[PDB]
Amino acid sequence: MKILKLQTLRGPNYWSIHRHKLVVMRLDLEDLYEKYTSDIPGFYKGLTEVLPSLVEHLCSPGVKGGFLTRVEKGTLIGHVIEHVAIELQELAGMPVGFGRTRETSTTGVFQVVIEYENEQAGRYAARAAVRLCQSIVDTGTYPATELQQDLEDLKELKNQASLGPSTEAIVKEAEARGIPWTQLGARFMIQFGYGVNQKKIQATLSNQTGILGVELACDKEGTKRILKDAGVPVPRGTVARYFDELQDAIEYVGGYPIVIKPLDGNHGRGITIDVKNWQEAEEAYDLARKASKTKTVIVERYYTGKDHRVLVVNGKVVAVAERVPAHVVGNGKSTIAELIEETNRDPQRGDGHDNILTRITVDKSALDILGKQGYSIDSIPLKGKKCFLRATANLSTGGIAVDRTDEIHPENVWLLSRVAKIIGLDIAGIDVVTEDISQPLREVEGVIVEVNAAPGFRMHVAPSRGLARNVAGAVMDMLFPGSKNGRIPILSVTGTNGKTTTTRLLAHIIKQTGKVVGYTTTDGTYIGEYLAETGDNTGPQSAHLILSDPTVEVAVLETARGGILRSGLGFSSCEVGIVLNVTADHLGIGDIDTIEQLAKLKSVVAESVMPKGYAVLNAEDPLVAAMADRVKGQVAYFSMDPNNELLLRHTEAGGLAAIYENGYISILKGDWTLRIEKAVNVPITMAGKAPFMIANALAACLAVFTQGVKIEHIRKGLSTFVASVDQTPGRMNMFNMGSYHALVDYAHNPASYEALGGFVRNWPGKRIGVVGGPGDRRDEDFVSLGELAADIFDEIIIKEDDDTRGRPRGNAAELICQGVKQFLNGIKNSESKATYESILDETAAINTALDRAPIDGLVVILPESVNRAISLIEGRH
Amino acid sequence: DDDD
Ligand SMILES: Nc1ncnc2c1ncn2[C@@H]1O[C@H](COP(=O)(O)OP(=O)(O)OP(O)(O)=S)[C@@H](O)[C@H]1O
Ligand SMILES: Nc1ncnc2c1ncn2[C@@H]1O[C@H](COP(=O)(O)OP(=O)(O)OP(O)(O)=S)[C@@H](O)[C@H]1O
Ligand SMILES: *N[C@@H](CCCNC(N)=[NH2+])C(=O)O
Ligand SMILES: *N[C@@H](CCCNC(N)=[NH2+])C(=O)O
Ligand SMILES: [Mg+2]
Ligand SMILES: [Mg+2]
Repeated sequence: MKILKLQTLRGPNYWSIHRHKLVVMRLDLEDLYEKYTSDIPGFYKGLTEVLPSLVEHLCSPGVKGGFLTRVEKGTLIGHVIEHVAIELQELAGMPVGFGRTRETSTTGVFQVVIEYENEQAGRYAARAAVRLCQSIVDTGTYPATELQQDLEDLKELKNQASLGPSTEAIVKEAEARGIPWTQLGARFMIQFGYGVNQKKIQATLSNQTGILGVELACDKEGTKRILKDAGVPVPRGTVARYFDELQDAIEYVGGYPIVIKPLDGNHGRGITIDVKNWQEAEEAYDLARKASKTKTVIVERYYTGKDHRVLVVNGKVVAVAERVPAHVVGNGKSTIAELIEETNRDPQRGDGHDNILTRITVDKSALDILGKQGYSIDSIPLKGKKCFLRATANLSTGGIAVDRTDEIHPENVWLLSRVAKIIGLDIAGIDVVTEDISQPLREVEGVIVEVNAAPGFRMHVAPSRGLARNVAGAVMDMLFPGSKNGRIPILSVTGTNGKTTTTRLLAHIIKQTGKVVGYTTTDGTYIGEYLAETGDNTGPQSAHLILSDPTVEVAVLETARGGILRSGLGFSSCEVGIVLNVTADHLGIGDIDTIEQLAKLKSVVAESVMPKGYAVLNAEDPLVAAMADRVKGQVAYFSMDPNNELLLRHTEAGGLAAIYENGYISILKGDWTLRIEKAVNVPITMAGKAPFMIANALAACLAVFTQGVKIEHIRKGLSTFVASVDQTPGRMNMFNMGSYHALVDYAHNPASYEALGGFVRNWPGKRIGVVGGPGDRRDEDFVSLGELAADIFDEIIIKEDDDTRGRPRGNAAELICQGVKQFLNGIKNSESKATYESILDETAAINTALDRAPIDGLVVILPESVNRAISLIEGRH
Repeated sequence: DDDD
């Protein structure tokens, strides 16, 4: 067993839709290619002893233990490998239930698909499954120590790439509301939405939380001063840094009792709660001074009452919880010694950062605190009344929270909302000490102890003594006020031969509307009028750049099949999905070997259309039109033939189609015909000579019309879009220099070759062509290219791309020569006797093509890179 | 720190 390739998918993909997280591996079965489990000595027993949990796999039998019966009858090792990977990552607490295995075109390689919850964990499980199965086939069993090591590694991977409970809850709420979310790679920030409608959170702070408010909240004395200036009842306190100032400060606060705390503290280090005389105040001051990082200590009046935590989101009180410190009640005539561990044996209590209820830690400090209680370990509580173990009233110690949201006085709600607004925090956690939260803070001597930025609401979503509160819902309401997601219109263009031109035309048409359009094509990624990134940029790695840009209002993404195969789609859904055509030209790449497979792959864009979206399909293409079903949302057809029966039937019942009827680009809205242009005033059609460009214009116009774009905007965009070097790099770029003309193009497959010929054959001058193709294509494609070039052209110069993609140098050139020779031999008389010659250099090929161009001739160039031809024709004027 |  050798792993040849390991790919991970993060969006809708070839293998499944709504199963975005998948991993696919090319597994080589060098020796066990046709070796069933029933034929392997001791395989079944060793496998079922290593992992007894496989009995829960309801396989194709559909009954408990069906996979075990499948192994009994004899099954290929790829199936058991996928099942053991699923179970291996399932044992680590990660539920996954999708798996597929298919035979590839090559003899010995399988393709195994595993659903994952964590990318690293999924890849690790996929790598470990083959090792486990190889060990089982070699020795009959797998060591238990290696199994435990692998599960511990999987658990570590799951824990490492895990969000915290606050971020997890917020993300779950966003997913429930259908708001897209992605993880930024900088500071554990989560981005909600797309483009100009995006928001960001880290854990609880949003992108709208102010620096000034957070910094003020972090400052205890500044916050107290600000709240006191606003009339908020803060505790009466004073700062002190030297021993001598203590007596004067205690005189100022108003007597006894008092509180001694440090200015800066974490987990309440060195904070005393209640002291009533001199010496204890002295030692508390010493402890706080040695606990503070700046030697300075707060001294304030002590206020009796329970400690409440109030959560304010968007200036509204969302949850109120009373923090009762760790305690035990002897209502069952039992003392502390039994209840300390009786509570610890409750399943609710747990450690870590997931379970709020922590075990009652009987620390030496806790022993001292219960010493100050006035009772002992075996001292039975009187009457069955609460007896406490600590006074910090925190969940980390082992305390409990009581929901008080329904009992807070409205005046208190108003005061706390004012406090949150005064500090300047959209989300704030306010600590209140009061005897009764149901009465105003003025009647009782309630005080505001502190204001917390980025508070943890974990205690409010699981109070354990009241009703849970939907804090994540409140946060999402703040981030997205109405019934609005963060989505921007997404237009995904897929197809075999016209993705780039259609994408650029759509971008231009939408640019006619006053909107910033971010679009990625084969040439590069553009935002507005400026280039944002160079290169290929036809995959999700470039779609993320557009979707995360804060200025993009509409996204038009050219979705090549390569990106879908490699990692799926970069988005969950699209507003418009355009499928132009599916032609079997570059077969054999990946697992795609038949045109049905290619159609299934390209149908991902059509099937990803949201229910309120539109799918623009070519009615003239039978395979594309076959995607009419299994598509959620409306369907729109475009056809170059106005008499298409399917299109007419679709328009009769409904509408939303586009045709080219009598020299017009027209939109059919049912029984109404809306003409856009004469198709001779559209520059890219070149007076209607190029029919494929007319089809691209039809698709683009239909796509923009389905979104409500005005007819005048479509008209202006179609009229002002040019097919020259200023806008189109090499898409039907015609250059005039007087003596002849040069037509540089991007044709590399038989379908685009036929489309190019359908326009070149109309030229009345000499036809010179430099043709070629990528080296990763099949030989039959090269033969077809050669014969088509023989059919359409009069002078042939064959060139092979410098980046040959692993193919031996030259081979494609002589095979295109074989194709042109076959076409030449297929002609009886001198009907078409085009001359042929082959040179393997791009510069030499274009130089020879431009050197021998006669008067009024046409020279067609199909270079590896458009910039080479552009520069070469720019230098020669 | 981190969720105060
Ligand atoms: N002046 C006071 N009067 C009465 N109770 C107080 C007073 N100051 C603090 N407390 C209580 O002590 C708790 C801790 O006080 P804090 O001001 O939060 O000190 P700290 O150093 O910030 O500790 P943490 O990390 O914030 S829990 C509060 O939640 C109150 O229950
Ligand atoms: N609808 C169409 N049908 C057939 N050929 C077309 C069509 N639209 C354009 N072409 C031709 O195909 C060539 C290459 O296609 P482009 O639209 O320029 O780019 P592309 O479709 O993205 O190709 P890839 O996938 O990026 S290699 C163009 O230069 C045209 O000559
Ligand atoms: N509770 C928290 C507030 C700090 C704000 N968060 C960041 N990242 N600055 C604290 O540590 O006091
Ligand atoms: N409190 C906050 C912390 C998680 C974010 N920080 C890191 N390092 N993951 C939370 O989400 O609970
Ligand atoms: Mg604090
Ligand atoms: Mg392209």
